[PDB]
Amino acid sequence: SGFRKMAFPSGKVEGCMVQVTCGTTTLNGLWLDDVVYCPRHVICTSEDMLNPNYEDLLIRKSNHNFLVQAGNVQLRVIGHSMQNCVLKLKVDTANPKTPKYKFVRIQPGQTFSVLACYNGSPSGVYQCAMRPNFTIKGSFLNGSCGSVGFNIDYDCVSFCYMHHMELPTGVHAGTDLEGNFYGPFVDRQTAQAAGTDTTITVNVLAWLYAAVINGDRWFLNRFTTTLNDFNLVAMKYNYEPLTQDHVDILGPLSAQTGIAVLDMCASLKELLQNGMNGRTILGSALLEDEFTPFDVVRQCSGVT
Amino acid sequence: SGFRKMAFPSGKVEGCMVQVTCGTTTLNGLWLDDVVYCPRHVICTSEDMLNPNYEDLLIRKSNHNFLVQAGNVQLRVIGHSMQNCVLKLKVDTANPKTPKYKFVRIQPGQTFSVLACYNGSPSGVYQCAMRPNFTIKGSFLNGSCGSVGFNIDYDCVSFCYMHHMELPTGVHAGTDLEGNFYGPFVDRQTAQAAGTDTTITVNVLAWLYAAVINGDRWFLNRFTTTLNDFNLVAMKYNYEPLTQDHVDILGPLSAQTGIAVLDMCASLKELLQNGMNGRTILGSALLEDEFTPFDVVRQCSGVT
Ligand SMILES: NC(=O)[C@H]1CCC[C@H]1c1ccsc1
Ligand SMILES: NC(=O)[C@H]1CCC[C@H]1c1ccsc1
Repeated sequence: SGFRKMAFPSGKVEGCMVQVTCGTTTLNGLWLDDVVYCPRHVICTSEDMLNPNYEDLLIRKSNHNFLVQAGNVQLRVIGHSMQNCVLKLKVDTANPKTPKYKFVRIQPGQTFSVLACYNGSPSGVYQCAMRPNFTIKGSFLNGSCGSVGFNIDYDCVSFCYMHHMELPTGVHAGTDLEGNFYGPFVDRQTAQAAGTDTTITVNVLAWLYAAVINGDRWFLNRFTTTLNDFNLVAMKYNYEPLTQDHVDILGPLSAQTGIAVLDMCASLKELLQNGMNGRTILGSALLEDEFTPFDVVRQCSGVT
Repeated sequence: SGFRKMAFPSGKVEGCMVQVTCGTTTLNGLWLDDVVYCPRHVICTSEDMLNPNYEDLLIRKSNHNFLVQAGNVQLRVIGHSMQNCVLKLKVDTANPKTPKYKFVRIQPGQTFSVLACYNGSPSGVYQCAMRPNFTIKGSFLNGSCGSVGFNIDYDCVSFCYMHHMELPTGVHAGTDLEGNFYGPFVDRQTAQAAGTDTTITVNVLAWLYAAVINGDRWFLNRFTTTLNDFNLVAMKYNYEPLTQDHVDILGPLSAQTGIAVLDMCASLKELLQNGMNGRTILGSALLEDEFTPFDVVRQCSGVT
């Protein structure tokens, strides 16, 4: 029992973190097989960052300009290429700690673990969600760029995020491991406002199922609703619209608890309309939206 | 920027987790050097757990009754002893993945990382605090016993917690790695009520400093208070009394922010007396007490 914001064990990703230095800029890279993946802004001075021409900046860079250190042993760079917003540095040695891995572009609402890193060294691990405005609410200081988000399925690490940038509003923007930004963000020091940070309704509902399973039931009411009626309420409160897809995904939590998805929607409707009246749910005084239905099943069943 | 409930990288502890089986009971052990540490209730049937005589149960057990598996390779047990509430199983092989490590008994209010495990396999990692009533608010299913709490100082893992028991109130009790329970808890299936779960005042104040550093300042007021005056308010709200020791520990956050500890105490006093009036601090609608002053400094400075 008990419900915790839980990250994946970070060991498999720890073994892939390296330091990448180009001139005076140091940040983190990800070493998988004989390739080190890092943000392309490694080649920039913070002066460059106001309006960088990455193609032009990269012409000036040779393999020997990319200093790659794994612990206290230097990797030899035999090749470099820009793919979108990442650099791929070919090294002469395959990372012996390379786990089974995939590159995946996640959808907004999807959760993952961040191994925050500085100078290629892990500092800590936390669970995130891709916000519907394609930002993440992270914890990243100068030097954290190239820190990666990931999921683990048994022994396979699915990398989904590489950290690139803090918006002037202190939220975080980054790419997949093909170097494509989530959302409309560019690797430039410029006016970039995030859109509306909507609540991930299916995640809140999953979290309400998790609460019921853990004995926090005070918020269960006598009411039901319809997808259309719920969705009017959700519009009002900047909640993501709930689809039949979301209802189907919540099926196993529905079955386990014996609470129909639409009944739980009516509980959420009352919580939105009435607030928690100074009460808590799984030790939160607001509605948590960074557990997926899959996250609730996994934590509540104990998958390793 | 941004502030996250952050766990230590779990890699170093992942390499120590093994499965221990005695008859029909399986749980987790911790393999350091040539010793596997596990909860002594590994020798119990859930029938035994109502009133176990561990000394008597252990007479019936030989080294070959303790099945210890690290991945898919069996460890040979050459010795067993009971120390307090843990078993120490001497194996013929030193864990090659043994990190630098210490056993430490933490004080209530101290934070640590839990690597939740099932059948010796890591499922996830989260940050905890030892509550002032010597319970932890964990996430532990059947099979999670022997999962361990730890801190890391650069390369040294300080193990502080081994998981033993869920109270009927769904909070968690356990031992240090010498097998001494935190608080008055015993490894028996019996009436055990936790005392008052007081709020860790010095941690809440550290978290308010973290909020100020991250731009969440709405709660800073024009008032100050005294230790004695604050402590009357803290008594009323089941907050731990604030000592000069706590004030000294908060010194560096005080210096960084230029907000005197007693001024911040007056901000906390108003928040206790007035509540947050539907507002949030670092994305929380209540006062977070599971960051230590050390945690705030580390996260806010980026220690690896
Ligand atoms: N907004 C930021 O993170 C800037 C401060 C440090 C990195 C730099 C940047 C800008 C666009 S990509 C990286
Ligand atoms: N309260 C509990 O956790 C019981 C259920 C499973 C383990 C068993 C126990 C009791 C005292 S120590 C371990």
